[PDB]
Parts: sequence; C-alpha cells; structure tokens
Amino acid sequence: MMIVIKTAIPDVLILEPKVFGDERGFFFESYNQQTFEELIGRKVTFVQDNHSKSKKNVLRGLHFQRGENAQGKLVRCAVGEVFDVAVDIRKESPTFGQWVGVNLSAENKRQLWIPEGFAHGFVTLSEYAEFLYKATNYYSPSSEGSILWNDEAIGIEWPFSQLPELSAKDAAAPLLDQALLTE
Amino acid sequence: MMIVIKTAIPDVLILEPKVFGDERGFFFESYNQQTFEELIGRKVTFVQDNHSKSKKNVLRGLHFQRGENAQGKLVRCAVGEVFDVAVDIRKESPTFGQWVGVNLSAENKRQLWIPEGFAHGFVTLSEYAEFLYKATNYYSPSSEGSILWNDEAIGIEWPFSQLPELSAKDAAAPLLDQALLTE
Repeated sequence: MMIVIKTAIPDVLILEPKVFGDERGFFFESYNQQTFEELIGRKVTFVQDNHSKSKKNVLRGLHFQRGENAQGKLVRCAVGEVFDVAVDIRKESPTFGQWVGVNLSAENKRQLWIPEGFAHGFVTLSEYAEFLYKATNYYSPSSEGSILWNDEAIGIEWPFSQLPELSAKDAAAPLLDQALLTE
Repeated sequence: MMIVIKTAIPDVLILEPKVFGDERGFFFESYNQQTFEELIGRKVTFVQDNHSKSKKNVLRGLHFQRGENAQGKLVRCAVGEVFDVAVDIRKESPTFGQWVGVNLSAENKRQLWIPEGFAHGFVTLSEYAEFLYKATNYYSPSSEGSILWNDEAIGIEWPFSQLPELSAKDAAAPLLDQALLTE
C-alpha cells in the first residue's frame, strides 16, 4: 500500500510504498493512474519517463518550464539516495518562494509529487544515485527555466557542506527574482 | 539514435533508447507517449507502473490477463540483468505458441514491448535484478491466467543452467493446452 504524507507546502506530497521484503525479493505498484488521479483530485497524464545517473555531490537543478509547458513531476530514486527539493514559484501563492526537501532513496522508496508551479532540484548523497521521474508534459528547451541552488530568498538547507558539482548551466543559473522576471 | 528492433514475432518490439552519457553519469528518456504511439501506430495508455526485485534464478512468469483486462506491457531492467520472454497466445495468430527471448539489463537499457495477446515471463541472470513494468490495464486477479515456465508446446529455451526458483503460484501454473486463454 502507499502512505501519502503532506509536506509543509500543501500541494507537494510524499508517497511511500510500504513493501513486502519477501524471499524472492519484492514487488510493488510504483504508480497507478486511477489511484493517483483520485488522490490529487484532478485528471493528470504523464507523458514522459526519464532515468538519470549522478555521482555523489552532483547537484542537478532548480529547473522548471514556463506557462503551458509547465510540468508536474512525480519522482523517486531507483538506486542510492538523493535529497530532493521543490520550490513554489507561483508569484500569487501564499507559499511562494518556500521550499520542501525530502530524502528519496532506493531503500525508503519515497516519491515526491511536485505540481506545475514549482522548480525542482536534487543532490546525490550516495556514491552514485539513479533518479527516475515522470512528467505531465514534454521537456522543451525553449521553455527551460532555472534558479541558482543557493539562492538566499528561497534559502534551501542543503545537507552537504562542500560546494556541489554543478553543470555549467546550473552554476550560471540566475537568482529567484531574475529567474522569474517574465513570469 | 533510438533503436526499435523487430523480433521474429511481428508485434513484439525491442526498444533501445537514446542514452546521453557514461557508465557513471547519464540521462535518457525511458518512455515518451507521442513517440511510442507513433511507433505502434495506435493510441496506447499505460495506467500502471510496477517495480520488482528478484534474486538470481528467480523466474517469474508466464502471466497474462484475459479478454478486456488483457494488458500490453513495456518492460525494462533498471538493475542487473534478466532474460525476458513473450509468448504469443492468440489462438488465431499465425505465430501462436511462438516465443521471443531477449536479455534486458541495466547496462544495455533494452526494453521489450509485449502487446495484449501475449504471456510474459523472465528469469533473473544477475545476483539480483530490479525489473520495471508499465501496463496498459490494471492487474486483475479474476482475469489472470498463467502458463508453466517449462511448457513443452511452447518450448522456451531458458539460458540459465540451474533450476529456477518459482513462487508457489507460478510453480502451479498449468500447461499451455490447459491454460485459460479465453474468457
């Protein structure tokens, strides 16, 4: 079964499959369309599944897509562990600029549902981590959007002390205010 | 580029996604609705994702669902390696009783598309293997059917050298001529 836990930000949900641990190994339903729509309360279609691998300390993110390319993301960690983050970037939201951080691992099986209107990011905590994520809309480069990981306005408390290994693109990400200029 | 390979049985396809990166840092699209639909030529919706873990030699299978609960399955291996099998069980099909076997591993990133009308099964080749599934219809206990792994009429050539480990339920599966292929 799956336990659904709300986070400090209402629309962001943690899903936790409680799994067997049998003799052959285990087996669980990681996603179920009818169930998920009933949980969220509205129709939701995932059109794209992605799978990525990263080394310890690689931080990916604070990504989002604008307007009609806005993507809802249901993510989890197939291998290792990451510290996942969701930032509410809806200017009209009571929780705008607020963030939620959750540890997702192959062991705990947690998932994080991040609706459209949020930016996402995560850091690899284990030697390597394999991240899976489903999206409500296709990734389209022309729509990309990013926010610097250590932006003070948001003030995420990242579990690490070292500087994260960032991609050239994420290291050059603008601060919250700039980032949302035309949004 | 992304490669789609046809097997000896027409409707069964092997998919090998476009991977960006190394053995130590990558990213790929494991499913894309519009692309898949164009490939298959008809509309297809996956309503359920499954995730399993199995020890070496655990063989799961020769499962299918009857009539309206018939499922199409897109499967891949996120961890380790398995030998995956699809058996055509459409009584009116020119390839009825025929099978296709493909090695799917975390490394090769191959996926097998198994349409409605086929039974499915696989054996774990690595110490452990984590298998991921996407189905076009929900599991249905009433509609489920199974076929014994070593059924002679089908005659699958299982790669393993050792006896497989089966769940009580699969060890008790009937032989093809006894399977309830239709509702």
